[PDB]
Amino acid sequence: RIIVVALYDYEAIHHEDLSFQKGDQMVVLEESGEWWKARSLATRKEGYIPSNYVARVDSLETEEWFFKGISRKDAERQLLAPGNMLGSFMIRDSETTKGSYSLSVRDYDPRQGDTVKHYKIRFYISPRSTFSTLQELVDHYKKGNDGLCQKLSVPCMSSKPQKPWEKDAWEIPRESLKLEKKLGAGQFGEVWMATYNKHTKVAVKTMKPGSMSVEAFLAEANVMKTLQHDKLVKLHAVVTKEPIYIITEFMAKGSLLDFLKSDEGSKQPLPKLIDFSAQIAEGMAFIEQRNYIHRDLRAANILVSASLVCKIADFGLARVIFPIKWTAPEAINFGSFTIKSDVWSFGILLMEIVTYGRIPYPGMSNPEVIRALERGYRMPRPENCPEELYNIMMRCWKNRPEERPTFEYIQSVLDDFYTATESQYEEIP
Ligand SMILES: Nc1ncnc2c1c(-c1ccc(Oc3ccccc3)cc1)cn2C1CCCC1
Ligand SMILES: [Ca+2]
Ligand SMILES: [Cl-]
Repeated sequence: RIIVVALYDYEAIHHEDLSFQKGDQMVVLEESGEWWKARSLATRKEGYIPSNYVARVDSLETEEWFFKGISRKDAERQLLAPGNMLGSFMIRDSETTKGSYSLSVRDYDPRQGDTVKHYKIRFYISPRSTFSTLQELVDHYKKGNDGLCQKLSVPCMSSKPQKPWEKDAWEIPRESLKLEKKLGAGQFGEVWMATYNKHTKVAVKTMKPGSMSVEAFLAEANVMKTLQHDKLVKLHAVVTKEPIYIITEFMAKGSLLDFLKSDEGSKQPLPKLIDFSAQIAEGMAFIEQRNYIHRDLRAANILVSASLVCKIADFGLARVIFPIKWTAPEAINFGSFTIKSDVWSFGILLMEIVTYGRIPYPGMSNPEVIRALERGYRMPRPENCPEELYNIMMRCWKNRPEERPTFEYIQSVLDDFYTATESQYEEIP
């Protein structure tokens, strides 16, 4: 008899899903993936619930201060999100010491500003203070800082998870959609803000009938679908009849390119710009890990969420279909696209980010650029760009692909650009 508990409020919007409130307990009847069958103890109704909107009762995930599967760097982004304060904290699974936990606390450093420190847990952080529940631990450091950089305020502001997409609805009939606003148009099709079945806001990329084979595309989209990561735009659905529509999560702030050239983007200081590029390299290290290739990495193909999360779009799309200024020389001269020619692209994108969306090689024609690279010319370091950031770009732009670093390596550098390794975690007497 498995009882679970609602972590958030949820309105049913389908045929057989249940409505419930934060606090409602439910009897799990079946665990079918993203949707589970359950019985609400509040309504006595049997139906479907999003499996990620609940956890087992008295389990750690029930706890406001607890965050499952969150990385040191993402923990750090969540505690620096609006609505937090000094002392804002959380406890999460540790990445390095697997099966163990860590505490992350919001701080103000004299030199650095608002930061987030991290401590390990073994339960104790320190010998002079042992506890038997993490809840025990938490209240102690809420009651004055027995060592820490700050005393524990209130738990981290939590996001509400995305609704899982309707069950068995990878292929949808065109009729389920209303394409309400054209967001972008181009050579290959359009992008629209849309609504699915009157309940869900989505984006749709409408593809113009092309090369093409629908059966060859649909085979690629199945692959695209399996590439699931916080830093890739999520594919929800596809309309299989020409013209093909691709349905994805909507991204409130549109493209990174358009966002950087906006007023809100102009206010973004360098460390945030870097954070962006680190988010992207994370997404790219994933793609690299899956032995996939992007083939069109640039700011136009990064999307931005309302809460400034950067997401990779159009991955592997180009295989199925003139940005030579983002294109590695071996991709231009021989059509040899690899994860390494993506690295090259990432370099240009990095320069794009730091110059708030400015066009690469400003005032240079595509041919002018190609000849320039042949002489070994590269874009010069802009004003606001730190030397070490510029060095990463130069490494991305090695003539030899194999001398270009990995995204895994790039991610690890970008991620900790302002933190010395020894300073990633804290020491406590
Ligand atoms: N999902 C989106 N949300 C908001 N704006 C979007 C998108 C998307 C989007 C939607 C679907 C899509 O389709 C794929 C996603 C991943 C992999 C392959 C195709 C790609 C981009 C584009 N834009 C454009 C509009 C003009 C500038 C930015
Ligand atoms: Ca420096
Ligand atoms: Cl019951």
